[PDB]
Amino acid sequence: QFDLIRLNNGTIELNGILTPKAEVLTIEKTLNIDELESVHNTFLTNILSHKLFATNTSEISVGDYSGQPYPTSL
Amino acid sequence: SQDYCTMLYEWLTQGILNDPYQEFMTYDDLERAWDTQYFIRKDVLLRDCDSEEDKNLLFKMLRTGILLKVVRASLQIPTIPSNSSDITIQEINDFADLMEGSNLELYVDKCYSRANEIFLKLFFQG
Repeated sequence: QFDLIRLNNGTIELNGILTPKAEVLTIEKTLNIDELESVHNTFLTNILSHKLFATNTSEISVGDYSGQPYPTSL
Repeated sequence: SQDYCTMLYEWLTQGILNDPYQEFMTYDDLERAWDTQYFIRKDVLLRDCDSEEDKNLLFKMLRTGILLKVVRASLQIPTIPSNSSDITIQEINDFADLMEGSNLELYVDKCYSRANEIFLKLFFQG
């Protein structure tokens, strides 16, 4: 039941306020349309966020000794 | 003092801070991130905060509203009803009377006790 966010620093964050139990003093985590699209975009982005595919940016380390983006060599 | 008193009442029985003209002591940030700093506008206080007794009273009033604030946030509710506890507190309808001595402290203690009753029920049940 716990909605937990894993962070890269090891933190597991509860996603929001911890709610009380059903016993109180006095539902489903479904996705909406944008959320579904977002998940999909996130996914494709993640594939292409892998370092080896970053051929459109100066941020890709261009190999090391070859001096080229990994896909050039591949 | 009628609106002032109402503002105080809601702070103490609901944990509601609503001060568009910045006249109330206990202001905070943002207007997540719930552990914000509270500020005491010494200059708008009813009493000094130099005596130990009044400092204690001021803090009790502060805590009272905070506990209630937590409860409202925790239960995701706009308000805490009177039937949420066995302690029901009447509105302040006479400022001068409240300021007559002792009455203020007791009014606050009742509010404080109530805030703890409600709060603790939540923490040990909710």
